[PDB]
Amino acid sequence: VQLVESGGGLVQPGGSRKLSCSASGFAFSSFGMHWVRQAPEKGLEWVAYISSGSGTIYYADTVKGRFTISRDDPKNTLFLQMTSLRSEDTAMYYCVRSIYYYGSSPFDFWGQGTTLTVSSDIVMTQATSSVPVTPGESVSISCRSSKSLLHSNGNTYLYWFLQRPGQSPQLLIYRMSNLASGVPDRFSGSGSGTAFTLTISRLEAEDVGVYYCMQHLEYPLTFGAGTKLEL
Amino acid sequence: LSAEDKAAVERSKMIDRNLREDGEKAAREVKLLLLGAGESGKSTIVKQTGIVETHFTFKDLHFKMFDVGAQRSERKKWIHCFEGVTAIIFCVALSDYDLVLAEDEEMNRMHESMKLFDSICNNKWFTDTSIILFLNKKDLFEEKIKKSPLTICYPEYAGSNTYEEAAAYIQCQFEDLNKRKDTKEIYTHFTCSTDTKNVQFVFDAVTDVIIKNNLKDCGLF
Amino acid sequence: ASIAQARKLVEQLKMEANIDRIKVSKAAADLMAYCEAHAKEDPLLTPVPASENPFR
Amino acid sequence: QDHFLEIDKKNCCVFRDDFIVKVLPPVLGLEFIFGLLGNGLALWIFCFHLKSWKSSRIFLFNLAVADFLLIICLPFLMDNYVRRWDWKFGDIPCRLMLFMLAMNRQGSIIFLTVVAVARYFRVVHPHHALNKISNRTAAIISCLLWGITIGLTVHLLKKKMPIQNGGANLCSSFSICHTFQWHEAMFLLEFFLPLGIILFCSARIIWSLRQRQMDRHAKIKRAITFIMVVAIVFVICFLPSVVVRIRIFWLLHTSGTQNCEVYRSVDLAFFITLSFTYMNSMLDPVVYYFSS
Amino acid sequence: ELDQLRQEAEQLKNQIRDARKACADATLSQITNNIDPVGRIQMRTRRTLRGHLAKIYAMHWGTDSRLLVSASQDGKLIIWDSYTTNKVHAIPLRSSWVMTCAYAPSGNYVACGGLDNICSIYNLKTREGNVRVSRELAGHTGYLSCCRFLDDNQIVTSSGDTTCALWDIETGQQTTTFTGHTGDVMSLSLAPDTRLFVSGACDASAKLWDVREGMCRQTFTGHESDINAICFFPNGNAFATGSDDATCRLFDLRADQELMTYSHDNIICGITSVSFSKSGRLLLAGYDDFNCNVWDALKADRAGVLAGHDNRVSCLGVTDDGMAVATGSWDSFLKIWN
Ligand SMILES: O=C(O)c1n[nH]c2c1C[C@H]1C[C@@H]21
Repeated sequence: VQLVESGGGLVQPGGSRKLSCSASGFAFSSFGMHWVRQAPEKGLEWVAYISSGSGTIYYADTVKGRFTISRDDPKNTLFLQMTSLRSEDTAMYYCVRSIYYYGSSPFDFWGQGTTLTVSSDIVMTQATSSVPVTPGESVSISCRSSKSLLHSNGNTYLYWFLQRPGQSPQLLIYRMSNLASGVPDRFSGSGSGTAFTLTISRLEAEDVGVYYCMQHLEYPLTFGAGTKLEL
Repeated sequence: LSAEDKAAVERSKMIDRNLREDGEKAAREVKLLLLGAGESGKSTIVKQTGIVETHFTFKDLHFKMFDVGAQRSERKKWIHCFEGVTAIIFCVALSDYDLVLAEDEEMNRMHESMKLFDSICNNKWFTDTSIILFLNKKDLFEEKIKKSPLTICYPEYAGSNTYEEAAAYIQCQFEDLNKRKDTKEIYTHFTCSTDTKNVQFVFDAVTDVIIKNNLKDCGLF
Repeated sequence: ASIAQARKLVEQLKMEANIDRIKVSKAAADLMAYCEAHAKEDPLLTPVPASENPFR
Repeated sequence: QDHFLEIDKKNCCVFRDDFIVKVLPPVLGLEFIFGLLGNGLALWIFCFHLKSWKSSRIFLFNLAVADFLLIICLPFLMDNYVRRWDWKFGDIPCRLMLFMLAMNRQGSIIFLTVVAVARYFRVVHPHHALNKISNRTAAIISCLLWGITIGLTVHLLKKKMPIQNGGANLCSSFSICHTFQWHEAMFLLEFFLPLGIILFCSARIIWSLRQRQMDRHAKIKRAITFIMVVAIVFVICFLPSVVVRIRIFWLLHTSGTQNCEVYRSVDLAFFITLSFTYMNSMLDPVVYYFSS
Repeated sequence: ELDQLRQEAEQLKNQIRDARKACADATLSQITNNIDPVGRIQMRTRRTLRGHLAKIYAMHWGTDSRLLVSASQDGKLIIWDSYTTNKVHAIPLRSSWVMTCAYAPSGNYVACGGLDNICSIYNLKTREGNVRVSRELAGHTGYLSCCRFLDDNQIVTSSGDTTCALWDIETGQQTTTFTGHTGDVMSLSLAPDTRLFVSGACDASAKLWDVREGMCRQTFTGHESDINAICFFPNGNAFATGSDDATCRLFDLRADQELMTYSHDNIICGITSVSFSKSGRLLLAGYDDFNCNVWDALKADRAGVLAGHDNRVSCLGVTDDGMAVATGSWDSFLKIWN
C-alpha cells in the first residue's frame, strides 16, 4: 500500500526519459496499472494502461508510438519510457493500481506522482467551476456525458475522485452508487443516463479541493474539467 | 462485453493456467497409504493432530506417505478418500505372537492384525490396489520361539521351533487372506532394525504397479 | 464411571418428557397453507419466462 | 505377341492372363465384406461407446479411419479386376483410386509403428512423461503424420488418363519399367524400416518383462502372445510382394528389358501377392479389439 | 442402582413413545389428498463449470445468488461467478483433505476443514488483494463433517467425535460444546432465525439443540442406518433428513415425530445431499447412483429426474431467490440447472 515514483525533472526537446514506479505492501502480480497525467493548471487525462500478466496494453490517441511502458514482476517495478519529448507534456504523472473482478473497486490507491518539465471519444461536461460553501449545508455537483454509460448488463461506469490541496486523489464513489473503503457515509451518488449527481450532506473541514468524474465504458479514459469547492 | 468484463475473463484465464500447471505437477507423484497395529513397526518405517504426511524422495521419484493411525473413529466413513492411492503399506510385528491381551479385550495381537488386514484387503473401494506388507520384528522372534513354542495360537502344526518354517507359515497364512488373487498382489518382505534396503523394495513394488497400470490402460493386459 | 452416565441419560429423558405437543393435523394444515401462500414466488415450480431469467 | 506397351521412355510389359480374373474378384469381395463391417463396428464403438478418449484410443482410431477409407475405395478396384483391365470410370476415378490405395497403405503402416513405439515406451520406460501426454499432443501428432504421408504420396495425383492398350485400359503405377522412379522406394523402405522399429520394440518389451519376473500372471503371457502376433501378421502380410519386386529388379538389372515373355510367371503372381497386403487391413481391428 | 436407573430410563422411553402416539391423529399424506399435483417439471443445464481437477466434496451458495464456493481433492477452494462462468478466486489449502465449506452471509469469509482436524477461516476482502488465513480454530479430536456461519463472529462445527462446537473468531476458544451423541456427527443445519440448529449423526438419530442455552431440546429416531444430510424447511417448523437406507424422512418440530417417508423400490443406493426449494414444495435429493431426484414435498410421488452426471452426486444447493439449483458430483464438473 505504498507506491513511489522517480525519474522526473527538467528536460530538453528531443530527449528520452525513464520514469520508474516502485511498489511495496501488496500483491503486484494480481494488480493492473495505469499512468494518468495532470497538467499544472488543468484537469486529469489518461496516458497508459497495462493489465495483469502483460497481455493487453493500451495507449492514448496522442501518445501512441512515442510512449512505451513495461513492468518487472520479481523486482516489483513499473517503467514508462519517453521518446521525442515535446512541450505539450510538461505535467505531473500518477500511477494507479486497479483490479477487475466481480465486486472489485478499481482506481483504489493513488501514488504521489512526479513532475516533468521541458524547456471519436466520449466528452464529459462539468457544469460549474467554483462553488463557495459553508459548513453544515448540502452540496450537489452535476456531471454530464455525451452518450449513455449504462451498459446492457445493468452496470453503470462512473468513478468520482477528490483532489485535496497538495495531496494525491482518492476514490469516493465507484460505479456511481458504491461507497469506497475508508470514506465516511456522508457522500452519495445518483442519476441516470447522461446525468449524474454527487451529493454531500453535513459538510465538515478537510473537504475543500477539486472533484472529478471519470467514465470507464471504453478507452481512452476521459475525465471532466474540474469542480471546486471553497470556504 | 465491457472493459471490466474482458479483464475478468483474462483473470479467469490466468487462474486456469495456474490450476492446470499445478495439476500437471501434482499428477507425477505416487501415493502410499500406511497402516499398522498402532505402535508396532510404523515408527521404524518412518525413521529412514490428525493425519501426518511424509514427503521423502528417491531416485528421481517423489513419494507421498499418509499415516492415519491417530484417527480413532469410524474408518468406513472416510476410507473412500483414499481410492486413488498407488499402494498400501501394512506393518505387522512378528513378535506379536504370545504377548496376548494387549488390547483391553482378551485376544492376541496377531488375530486383530489379521482382522485389520482382512478388512483392508477385501474392501469394496480397494479392488485394484496392491499391498507391500512388511514384517517388522525379525530378531525378537528368534528369541521368543527359542524360549516359547507356537502354542498360544495356530492349533495346526508350525513344523518346529526354527525361524525358517515359522516365518514361512506366518507369511503363508497372511498371504492367503485375500480373495481376489488376480486383481491384486502382496509382496511379503521381511525387515530388521539394521536393514537399509526397504526403500528399494518399495520402489520395485511401485514400479511394478505402474507397469501393470500402463499395460492395462493401452488395452493389452 | 458407571452411575454418572446413567444419571445424565435419565435426567435428559426426564427433561424431554414434558415437552408440549400438538395435533399432527394442525401441523399438516399449517404446512399446506405455507405451501399455497408462496406459489407465485417459486421459479422452479412454474416456468418463469426467459425475459427475466438470469441464466440464458 | 509384342506385349510391348512403351510409354514415356519406359519399355514396360503389361500382361492380361485368365488366372487374374479367375482368382482375384472372389477374395476381393470377401475382404470387402469382412473389412467394412469390422472396421465400422470399431468406428461406431469408438464414436458412441467410449466415455473418455486417451492417447492410445486416438492412435487406434486413426488406423481404423485409414482402414475404413481402404474398404470404401476398393470397389472400383474389384470392378476393374472384373473386366480384365478395362477401365470405364475415367481419369479422375483412376487417380483417386491410386491415391487412396497408397494413402491407406502408408497410413496403416505408420500407425502400426506408432502403436508399437508407444507400447515400448510404456513397458520399458515406465516413468517417462510420454505416457501422460494430453490428447492435444495426440491430435497434433496424428495431424503431422497425416500431413507427411499425404505430402509424400501426392506425387500420383497428377496421373495421366487411364492408358489404352488396344481396347483395354490400364490404370496402375506398378508396371515393369526400365528406369525406376520415387514410387518403388516408397514400397521398399516402407516395409523395411518399420520392420526394424517393430522388431526392436517387441524384443525389448519381451526382454524387460522376462528379466523383471512378471510372466507369472496369465494376462502378461497373453500380452506377450499378442505382441508376437502383431509382428507375425505384419511380416506375413507385407513380405511376399517385396520379395517378388526384388526378383523383378533382379531380372531387370541382369537380363535387361528385351523380351517380355520371361516375366510371365512373375508379373501375375505379383498382383496376387499385393492382395496379401489388403488382408492386413481386415486383420488390423480384429487383433486390437480382441486384446480387451 | 444401575439396573434401577436403566429400568427407569426404559420406562421413560416408553412414556415418550406413548405420548408421541397420543399426539397423533392422522397422516400428512392423508390430508394432502385433494391438492393438485405439481405434474412433471423439467430442468436443464444452463451452465457447466469445469475448472477442477479432482473430486468435489462441498459447495455453498452465496447470499446474493450469484457466487459459488467449491472444495476439491487438492489445495483448491474455487470461488466462481455463476452468471458469466468466470472464476473469481482460487485459494490454496494447506491440507488436501477437505470435506466441508460454507459462505458467510456477509460475503467476507469462507470456512474450510476436513481430515486435517482444524477449521480454517479465510477472509476475502483485504487491502493486499490476496486471500489470507484469518483463523485456525483447533480443539476437535475427530474429522469435521460440516461447518456453518451464524454471523461474522460465531461459527458452528460438527466433528467425527460425538460433539458439536460453537466457537469465537477473535479468540479461538470453544464458547459452547454440545455432547449428547453416541456416534459420528455427519451433518449440521441452521434455522432461519439463527437460534436453533439440527445435527445428524451416525447412530440414526437427529438432535435439535439450542444455540445459546447449550442443551438439547428434542431427539428424533426412526432411520434404519446413519444419516448424512439434513435440511431445514424455510418455515423453521419441519426438517427432512437423508440416510443410507435409500429413504428420506420429513419430521416436524412441534409434533415431535415423523411425518413423511420418501422411498421407492427401484432406488437402493444411499443419499449424499438433501436440499429444499423456495416455498417448500420440492425436495432435491442427490443419490449415489449418479443421479439427482426431485420429490413433491406434500405427496410422495416423484417428479422429474436431473440425470447429467457421470459419478455420484456429492453436494447440491438452492439459491436464496429460488432461481437455479447447483449440483456438484465426484467427477470434476458441477452443473447449474434451471
Ligand atoms: O494398390 C495399388 O496401389 C495399385 N496400383 N496399381 C494397381 C494397384 C492394384 C492393381 C490394379 C493395379
